[PDB]
Amino acid sequence: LADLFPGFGSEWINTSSGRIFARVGGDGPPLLLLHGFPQTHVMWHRVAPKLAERFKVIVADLPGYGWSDMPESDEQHTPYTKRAMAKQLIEAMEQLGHVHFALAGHDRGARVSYRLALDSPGRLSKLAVLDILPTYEYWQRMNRAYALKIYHWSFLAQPAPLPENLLGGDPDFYVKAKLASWTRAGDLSAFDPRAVEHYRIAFADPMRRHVMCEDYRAGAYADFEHDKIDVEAGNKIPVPMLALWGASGIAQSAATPLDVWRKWASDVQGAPIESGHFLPEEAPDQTAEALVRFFSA
Amino acid sequence: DLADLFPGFGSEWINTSSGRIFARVGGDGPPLLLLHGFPQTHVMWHRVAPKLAERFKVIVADLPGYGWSDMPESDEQHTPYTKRAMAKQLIEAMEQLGHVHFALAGHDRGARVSYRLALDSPGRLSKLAVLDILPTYEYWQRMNRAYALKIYHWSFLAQPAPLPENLLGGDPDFYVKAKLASWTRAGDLSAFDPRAVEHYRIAFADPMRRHVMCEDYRAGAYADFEHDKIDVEAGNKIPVPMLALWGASGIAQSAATPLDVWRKWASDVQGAPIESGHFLPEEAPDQTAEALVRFFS
Repeated sequence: LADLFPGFGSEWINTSSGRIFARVGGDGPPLLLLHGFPQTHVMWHRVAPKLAERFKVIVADLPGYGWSDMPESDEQHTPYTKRAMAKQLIEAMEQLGHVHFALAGHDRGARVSYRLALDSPGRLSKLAVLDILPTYEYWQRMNRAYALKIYHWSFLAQPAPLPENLLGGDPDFYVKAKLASWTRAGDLSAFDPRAVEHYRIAFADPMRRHVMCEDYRAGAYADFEHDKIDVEAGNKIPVPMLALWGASGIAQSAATPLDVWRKWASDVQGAPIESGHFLPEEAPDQTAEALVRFFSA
Repeated sequence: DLADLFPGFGSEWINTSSGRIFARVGGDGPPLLLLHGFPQTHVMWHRVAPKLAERFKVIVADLPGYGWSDMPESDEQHTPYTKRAMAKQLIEAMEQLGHVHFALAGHDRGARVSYRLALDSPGRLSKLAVLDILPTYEYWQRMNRAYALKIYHWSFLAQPAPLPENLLGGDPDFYVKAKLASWTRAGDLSAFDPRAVEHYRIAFADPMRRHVMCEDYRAGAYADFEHDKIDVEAGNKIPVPMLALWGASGIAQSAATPLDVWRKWASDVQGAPIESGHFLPEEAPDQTAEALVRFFS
């Protein structure tokens, strides 16, 4: 596998829930970058160098993803709930001396991020979420059109071992199918092939695949329940937040993203990026410029 | 090695303009067409058909594309697998036997053919029974988190080829057994005759058959929904006396009973819950057989 972060160090951060792998580079204020599915920390490889010019950039594999350890799940998928992932990444950041840091997350990592901001807002200076709406919102907007577009939300949430067994016959196909279908082009051209190989290799591990399903099971159940409580209780993220989404990404299908996020956060700025779902890879300059601008204010 | 579960039934290959329909035919009396659904074949009727064949000419048909029926070439609209087209093909099939007016009981996908047949061509039907379905439109219209997780396959199998086909290729024996198992009251395969399971398993073992099933569900998400919506919007009701049976467990029984929903679609509908999961004729054969006999007589 390629080193896609020349000059970045590599850290295995112990937490109570397992080691978090991260690439670490730059200097300045700490900025944690979290990837989503079916990716690893390397998805940040085109924007992290630009962020590293101004921030101490920590590009972490989510708990259970990439080279991070896989906490054994349970019937409630607890370690793969965004609440648990956020606590675990808070612990990891603490291990590095970062008790207050900026956070940008993409996809699942963005869900960890806004859950972290709801549970532990004191930990965050600024939060950026890329191409997501809160999990609750996706579920509450899950009509026929949306059920078809993000079928995987319900497919991967099926009880084990059903998605695992189906994924295992040809894992390469599925990871590549998901990378391609959520891009603007609908193919792999936006991805550095070396990055694709990272994603495919992670996806090749049955245990990694199971973790992704656990993440999605959490997504369907506990994560939804957690969000539901906050939305019903009128709890908004108090952390200044940037919501970026791809003009042809997943978030914008369910709804107008800024309107949704203004319901969830008291200080939200939003901007679309002409991109599919994979903003930092489909639109690295634009994404990085948006993140740099936002985190630098 | 495929057991004959209809001793005394003949086996008919019925030619239609879209290909052959395979049917077991037994009994004597008014014609009654029994249509299975997914992921089964006509043999699902093996426990109730002999009781019906005491009073009716029972035609136990493989749906177009299913079982031993020929598989019409699909198209970008999945036309041959729309319930409208399947109805039309089964009407042609019944006409080959000289049955222009017949009773119809359908389960699952077959019940969707059946009520569509009833909407498009109600003069072909003396009486209609639908087992453990609501109209396709109602499924999609009530689409929410709970139903998306429960009937996830409605959106999964409707994904563009070859995504479901490839995934189903991952473990087809597991998938079909998981679907049969998970939709019963028991949660396992114990309600099924093992020899029937072998039929379902072998049909499901054929990639082309699996592709047809996906074509069926793609129709179910697109054209079938559009056809139902037209009837809802035009207020078109089924004028055929109809019996709606559903499993107290399984795919419908929620807030309003299936009967309440069906009453919006049918002018003359009676309904009863059967102590069953989804697979009424196999989980609850005597009760199913009794209700059908009583209704069709």
